[PDB]
Amino acid sequence: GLIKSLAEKEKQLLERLEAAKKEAEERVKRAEAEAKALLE
Amino acid sequence: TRQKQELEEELALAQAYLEPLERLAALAHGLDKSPFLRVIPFLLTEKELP
Repeated sequence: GLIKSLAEKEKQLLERLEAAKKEAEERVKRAEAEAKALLE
Repeated sequence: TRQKQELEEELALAQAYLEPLERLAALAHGLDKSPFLRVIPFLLTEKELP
């Protein structure tokens, strides 16, 4: 029964998907900084 | 009187169900930390198995 293995694969993947999203939204918080600055 | 019935009822289910549940749980283990894979338990004896 492999089972354990593939039920680990779903964790790794989720935290890679998670990680993509996070750095993604960081870029948004980055464009927010310039958006104030460029006006200031 | 109620309590007595209830206790009996608990035991009856609990003994019967105990064996499939540990066995199924052992097979299932690693998916029952949070299904993110979806699982279906079922009991079958020899005939249904193919």
